[PDB]
Parts: sequence; structure tokens; C-alpha cells
Amino acid sequence: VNSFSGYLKLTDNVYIKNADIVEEAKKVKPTVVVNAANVYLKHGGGVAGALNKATNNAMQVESDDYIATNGPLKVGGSCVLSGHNLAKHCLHVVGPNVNKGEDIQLLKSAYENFNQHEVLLAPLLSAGIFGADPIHSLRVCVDTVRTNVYLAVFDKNLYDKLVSSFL
Ligand SMILES: Cc1nnc(CNc2nc(Cl)cnc2N)n1C1CC1
Repeated sequence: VNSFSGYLKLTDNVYIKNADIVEEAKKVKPTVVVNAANVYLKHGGGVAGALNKATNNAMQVESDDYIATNGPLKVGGSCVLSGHNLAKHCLHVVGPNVNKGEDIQLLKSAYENFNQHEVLLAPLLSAGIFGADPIHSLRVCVDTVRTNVYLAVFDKNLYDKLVSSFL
């Protein structure tokens, strides 16, 4: 039993809710919140911008030190950093950004990072300002992630479409 509330069950291990991931993280304080990161960990907008703002920019400060030491992430890759006031840990995962021309096949590699964590609160990777079809992202999630994932979808209209079209 865990503390996630109000989710619709899609599969054995994938759950979905219309929610603001920031507000959901603040209430649940999950072990892991996933950030929709880019390779530079520049958290300017979308989910990343929202999460970083909620940490009062502490996420960005930590991220800048990470990059200065380690260099950029790979598209499809990830790193574990602090969850600050939102979670124990933040798993920064880089899905391909279609608006930069990155290969959508890398979306499966991106979701594979979730399998290193037993339970996660997450957005749909490569959705929103990353330009991919969220219906496709949900399908890849369900077909790739085997650990327990709680998906937060900000947009109510999109949430309803994802549920109604789910096979
Ligand atoms: C549309 C849409 N609906 N949900 C998402 C991603 N998930 C979340 N993003 C935020 Cl900013 C807050 N809370 C979330 N759960 N998107 C993408 C970024 C454009």
C-alpha cells in the first residue's frame, strides 16, 4: 500500500491522474519524482521549469554543479539528484525533444531509467514542450516500465483523451 490517491489504474503497474506534478509531489513526498530534463539540466520551462520554481531554484543550483563536474547527460539518459522539498530524490530523465529533431526511438531508452526505481511519480516523457505525441508516450511507458509508476497529466483535456484512447 502507498499514499498515491485518486489514480486510475491502466495496467498492473501503471496509474494515471489529472494533476499538477508539483502539487502532487508536495502532498505525497514520494521517494522519487521524475523531471522532464534536458541534457544540460537547464530547467527553464515545462515540467522542469515548474519543479525548479517550486524548489526556489535550488534544483537549478544543484544541477549546475552536477553539469560542471560531469558534463551533459545523454538523450535517453538520466541522473539521480536531490528531490529538495518535493521528494526524497529527483530522477532527471532526458526524453528526445522532437522540436530539436531527436530520434523518437530514444523514448524507450528514456523510460528504461524508471525500472531502476520501485515506485515513481512522473510526467509523460517527451510530451508537452518536448513535442512528442502524448498518446505514443503513454504506450511506450506501459510497454517499457515494469516498476510502479504514477503518471501526473496537467491538462484535463489531454488526460481524458489519454484514458479514452488507451488500449
Ligand atoms: C500538457 C501536459 N500535461 N501534463 C504535462 C506534463 N506533466 C506535468 N507538467 C506540469 Cl508543468 C505539471 N504537472 C504535470 N503532471 N504536459 C506537458 C508539459 C506540456
